[PDB]
Amino acid sequence: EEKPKGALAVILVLTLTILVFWLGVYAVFFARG
Amino acid sequence: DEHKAHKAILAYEKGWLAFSLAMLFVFIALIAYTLATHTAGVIPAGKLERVDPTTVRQEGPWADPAQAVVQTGPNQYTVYVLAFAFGYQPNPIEVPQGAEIVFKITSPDVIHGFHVEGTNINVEVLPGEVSTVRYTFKRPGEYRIICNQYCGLGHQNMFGTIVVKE
Amino acid sequence: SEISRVYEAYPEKKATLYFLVLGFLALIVGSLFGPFQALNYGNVDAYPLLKRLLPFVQSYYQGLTLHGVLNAIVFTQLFAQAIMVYLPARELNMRPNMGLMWLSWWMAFIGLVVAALPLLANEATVLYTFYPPLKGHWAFYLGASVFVLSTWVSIYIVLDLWRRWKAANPGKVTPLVTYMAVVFWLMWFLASLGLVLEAVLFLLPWSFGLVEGVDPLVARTLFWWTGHPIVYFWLLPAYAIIYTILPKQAGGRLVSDPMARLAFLLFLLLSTPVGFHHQFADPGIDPTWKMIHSVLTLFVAVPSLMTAFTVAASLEFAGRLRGGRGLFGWIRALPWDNPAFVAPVLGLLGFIPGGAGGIVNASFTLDYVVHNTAWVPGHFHLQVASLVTLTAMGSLYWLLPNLTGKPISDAQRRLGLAVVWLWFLGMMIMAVGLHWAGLLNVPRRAYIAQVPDAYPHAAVPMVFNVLAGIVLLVALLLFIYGLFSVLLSRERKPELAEAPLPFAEVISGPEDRRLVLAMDRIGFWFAVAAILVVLAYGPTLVQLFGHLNPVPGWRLW
Ligand code: HAS
Ligand code: HEM
Ligand code: CUA
Ligand SMILES: [Cu+]
Repeated sequence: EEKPKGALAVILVLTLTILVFWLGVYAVFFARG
Repeated sequence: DEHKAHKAILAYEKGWLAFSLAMLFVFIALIAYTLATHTAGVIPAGKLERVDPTTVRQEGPWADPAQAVVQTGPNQYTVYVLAFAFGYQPNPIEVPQGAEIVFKITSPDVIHGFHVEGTNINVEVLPGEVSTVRYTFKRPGEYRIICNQYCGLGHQNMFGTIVVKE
Repeated sequence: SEISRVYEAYPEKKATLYFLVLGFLALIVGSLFGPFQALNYGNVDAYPLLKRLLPFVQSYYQGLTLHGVLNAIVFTQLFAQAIMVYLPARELNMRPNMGLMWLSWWMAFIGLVVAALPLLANEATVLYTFYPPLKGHWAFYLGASVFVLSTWVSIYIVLDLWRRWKAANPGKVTPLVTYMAVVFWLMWFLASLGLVLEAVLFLLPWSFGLVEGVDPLVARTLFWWTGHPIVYFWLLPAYAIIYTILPKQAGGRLVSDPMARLAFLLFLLLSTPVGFHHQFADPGIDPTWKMIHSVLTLFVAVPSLMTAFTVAASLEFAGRLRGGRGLFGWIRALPWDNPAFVAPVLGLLGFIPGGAGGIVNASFTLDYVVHNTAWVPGHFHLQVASLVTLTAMGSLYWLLPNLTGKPISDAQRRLGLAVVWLWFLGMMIMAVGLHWAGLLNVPRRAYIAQVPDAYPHAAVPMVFNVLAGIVLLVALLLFIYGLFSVLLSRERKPELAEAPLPFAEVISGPEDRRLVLAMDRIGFWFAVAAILVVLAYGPTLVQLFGHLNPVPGWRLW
């Protein structure tokens, strides 16, 4: 019918990980640099 | 439904295409950011730099590991290393706290790796080549050289040391 | 002249059944060490024992060499050749030339076994990358140059079926799965040179007795030419299944023809010019070639990224349809009780973290922090090991009945699920333990369990690893009493055999014409495809060939 929350909650979570993950590392790349 | 969904679908899949692309550059941004500050260094040797793993041990600066530490400017230090079957030359690598180091590392056999517990020194050591990274240490103490590259059977017994003196 | 009247007037199932099963066996054998390798990182020395079970096992590494070569080269390869072949026909209910198809088959099998034997003897423990200068048997490189060439065949069996359908259905658009096959097998050709060159030019003289050394550097820039895509090669056979079929397992419809030709368009375009993220840590390679293949790669996330929406949406709608209600409602709505379905979808959730590893992995300097720790094997175990494989496995439970006419009984329909979930956890439990340990500076490909004094903070992912061990063991076996027991029993009632492969439909679209034509521009983009490689392995491949530096090969195992 209308707005697909599902897919979105998803591409979000995804988004959220790729963030938890990429900053997460950056930070470390740094602590080591 | 069955075509009502489609107009929307497509356009959401724009939201994404766009949003994705942004994040992405924001990354390309930051990655690039690191290219401009010091921590860029641990990036290998652009440029080629050939030797051969037969003669290497016998002569060159990799012959005599007395001469591995080697002062090259009021703070720079080329440190010849020989990664090789199931140790590194020398053990340990005496080096100064808070000064620039400039590792020069090759093999006399198969490819090993050279990864320094606590850093971004981390680099493949190829027989026939001189890999060149620059790090600058910062804290006194010890740092294990793991070799994260299947040198063969003494593999998981291929560690080393670098002390960073006070 | 057959008790089952198949291979007489509709037998391209004869071959796909085969490509398949062997693929599978491959997979069973090589994963046999999996859970050992897992305790090794668990920190349990399961080798003495595994040495007993298999007398023939020389080195930890020899396991990991089978384990890796069997499952990620062999098994993933037979799957494509099986899917990207038996599907494209069927869409078009036309028969693939069958001389070639078995040439194709046999080629691999020769190749496999021509290969395999160096290996169980322990005469080629150089690991699935076979990094020269470490020097494996000649029959190992030979066995795999065959084997592989043998998809070079299947590039055309399918391009035959394009050629043929397209001409006698003319000014008509290749329906998805043969427009899909074609870009795949196509893009896979460009790729396929990388290795192929390294083998003809280097690996094959060197080993046979013919030169005495290979320069290590172009060994693995040539190596990794291909060596990247080949993951994308492993995975796309499953992105087909998922894109075009799953939604009807789901009991709903692909939301979008274009977006699936589009994901695939990005593939053949962006898949092969990237083998310097694998080489972020190599010497003698100009920093800005790496910085590029940073961005190229990144651009290649775009597809699976934007698959994750198509796919998620499609399963969204299907949930709504069969009952789905809330923000997550639409989920219990889905088939949970059907393996055909369950497997790939788990494979997908898994897939989310693994995507995010992939990226880091590709953000150049960031890789300095993980390149060659437990990180990586986390990553791909998550990717190729959970996804492709769960996707492959799942597609047992409709592609057997179809292929065999033998029908899945509630017996193993119920056990399939026990297998699937009981394996999916493994991955996870393990994945966390690799990433973990990995961040912890634990090298990969390393009998760490033999220096058990050594990674003392590894402490705990190490439990996680160990446990995965026990769990995936349980998981693996189970799947033998499956794969075997769901084939063993004679009981075949091939009313089902007759094969309406569960294809899905489209939310038949608007721009689905002036546009989905542009993507059917096959040959054109296949030239921007070759155009790109050409600049990618541009003044770096040419380069190093000015200054090759062959070196003696060593065998230190
Ligand atoms: C089949 C296989 C693979 C695919 C998948 C894969 C994807 C990527 N990888 Fe990788 N990889 C690397 C970077 C990437 C990147 C950027 C991607 C991209 O494809 C990632 C894009 C993918 C995503 C962004 C995932 C999005 C999720 C989606 C699209 C699904 C959503 C799920 C849904 C919707 C289910 C929802 C349903 C419900 C019901 C709720 C790098 C570095 O650049 C290395 C070497 C690093 C080093 O230092 O050695 C590397 C190493 C590997 C090697 C190991 C190296 C070796 O053996 O020596 C193999 C095993 C491998 C396989 C595969 N890899 N990768
Ligand atoms: C049976 C369950 C499995 C377990 C417990 C398992 C575990 C592991 C572990 C612990 C490693 C690390 C070896 C090391 O880093 O020294 C590894 C390697 C690897 N696995 Fe498995 N794995 C399994 C199944 C699979 C499957 C199905 C595939 C194919 C998609 C796969 C592909 C690979 C590859 C390509 C490597 C690395 C090859 C190499 O590093 O030479 N694994 N596995
Ligand atoms: Cu040197 Cu492993
Ligand atoms: Cu890759």
